[PDB]
Amino acid sequence: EFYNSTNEIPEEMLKGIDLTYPQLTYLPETGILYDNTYNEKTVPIISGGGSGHEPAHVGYVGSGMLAAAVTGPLFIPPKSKNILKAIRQVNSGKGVFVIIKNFEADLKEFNEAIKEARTEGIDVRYIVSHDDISVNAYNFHKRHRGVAGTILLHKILGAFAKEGGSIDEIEQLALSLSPEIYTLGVALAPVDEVSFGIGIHGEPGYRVEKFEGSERIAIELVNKLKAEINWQKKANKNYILLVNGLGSTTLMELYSFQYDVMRLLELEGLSVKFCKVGNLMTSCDMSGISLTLCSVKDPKWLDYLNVPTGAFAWLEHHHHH
Amino acid sequence: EFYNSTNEIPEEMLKGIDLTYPQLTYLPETGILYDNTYNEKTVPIISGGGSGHEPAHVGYVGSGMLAAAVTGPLFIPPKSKNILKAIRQVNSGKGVFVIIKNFEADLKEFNEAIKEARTEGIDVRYIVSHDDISVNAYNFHKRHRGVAGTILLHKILGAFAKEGGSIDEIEQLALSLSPEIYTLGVALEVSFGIGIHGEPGYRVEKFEGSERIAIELVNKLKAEINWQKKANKNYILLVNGLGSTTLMELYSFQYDVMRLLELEGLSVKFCKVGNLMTSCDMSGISLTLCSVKDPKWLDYLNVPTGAFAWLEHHHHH
Repeated sequence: EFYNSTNEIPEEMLKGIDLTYPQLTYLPETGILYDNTYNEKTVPIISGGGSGHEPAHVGYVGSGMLAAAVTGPLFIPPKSKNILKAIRQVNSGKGVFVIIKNFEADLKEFNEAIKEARTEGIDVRYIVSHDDISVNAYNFHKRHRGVAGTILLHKILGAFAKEGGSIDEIEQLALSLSPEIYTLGVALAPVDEVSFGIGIHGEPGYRVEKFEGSERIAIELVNKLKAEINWQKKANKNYILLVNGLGSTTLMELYSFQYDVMRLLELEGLSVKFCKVGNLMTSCDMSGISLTLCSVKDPKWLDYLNVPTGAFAWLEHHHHH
Repeated sequence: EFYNSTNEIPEEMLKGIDLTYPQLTYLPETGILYDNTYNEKTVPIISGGGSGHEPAHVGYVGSGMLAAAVTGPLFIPPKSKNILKAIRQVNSGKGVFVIIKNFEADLKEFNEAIKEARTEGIDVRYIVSHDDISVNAYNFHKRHRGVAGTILLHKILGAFAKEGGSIDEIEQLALSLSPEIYTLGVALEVSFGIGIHGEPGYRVEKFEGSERIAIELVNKLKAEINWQKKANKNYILLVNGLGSTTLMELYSFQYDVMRLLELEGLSVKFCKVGNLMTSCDMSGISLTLCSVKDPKWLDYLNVPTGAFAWLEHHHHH
């Protein structure tokens, strides 16, 4: 690799992002990247986590999405001191809402910062992203990590905030949305072998087999998602889909896979009302894909997904169409 | 790899892109992807080439950029019949402009279709992209392939077309822009000047950090551009990942490159970073520099498009 950020904030990367986008500024030595056009008129949403997953979360900072993201070393969450610094900065007395991915280390650092901010008079509220339905190789309980479906919280909560939602209303929206999101991934590795339900850090999949084409990979992931969501039994047939490359899978492979998945989900009697395809949350250079499904439980969520943002990894909107 | 499109149009990929994007339509079995929003009031620009370089050129189809792109099998240009299909469809008697990357096979196929269209009364004109300053590792003659800076042609000509540029004026602009564009890449041992299809670099050396890599690429770019001799110090920069290089590495590299360019006395006035034109899953980066020869070029770069790989614009700022 060209750079390695084991044990250090990726300072060069964050400075490069600042240099590229007029609307983003980075605070050196802190890992904090912020939307410099944010005017404090609406409730801010922030997030953060380890490097190694870009564009999560640096590519989701911008108008209509996150006001700031705090990035730590490779696969290590930011320190509570830098999280607290970011909370105080975006705060203006209207509350601050935090999205935290469900990892032990991330929980500890965010908890510590949020507790401290609240003692200072800041009304910080939070939701924990837990969409990963892969399972722990030891006892077969779901891992419940926060993975690529986290970005749907960034997008929907950011858009409702931008339209004027109060801190109380954003929390209630978060509590409704978060349970609806389900994500499952697969990786390839040479011996070629296919690991279904690979963890976001390479943890073992629930089943490994010889590669014999991607149609059967799509069938398996769809069948495993069906076992959790049970869409066969649910009246609302409308879904949001993400097809996410985990780092080294090509656009050709991602859109080919999207095609196979869409054909299967059509046969399941579902209507995919929104989809987004690309490297949305990676794991270094892993060769794999994850699929995220989320019920369109409120039709308004489609409006919130389609609205334009200033964040570099979500610049598209329905005025394109 | 989950799919392999050796020898065939990447039909599922194209169908998938179609399902994703309302403003894009794919024509089954042709490799033709088009902007279904295009209204024929302006001169259409089109391109194409083999699969394996995505988003070049499917990601650059949309309002303000290409009205269509024609994609062939892995590393094989589309057949002339499909190119000519595309030309006929975008045509409305206002001319049609084609951007062709400088590879022997692409030139044969596009030439066949262009001359055929011309004898059917279509005023088709073209420019050849040749920004690659890498060298054949024996003999060191420049290769002059069309590589990532091609997308500067798409964006500038597209935006000028969209603005109402005549076919005459677009060709003149294309002839002005094309010679300003210079691009060199590196793969990961480090191989400097790796070919776009994996051909050997001019020098292989041990990895000793990316600062020395930025220095070597900027030095080779300088040898061609000679920016120290020219009073206009304004440039456009692309930092392009060649397939499996991560965003962390690409923006880190941009940073190191911008540190050096500023010490050279240059003002980088527009920058774009990402997987802009790839080579399968190759681990590597290319840098493109282009003189802001005419200040209006920046307007053309900053204007909004509907193409999926180029959605940034100046209202974000």
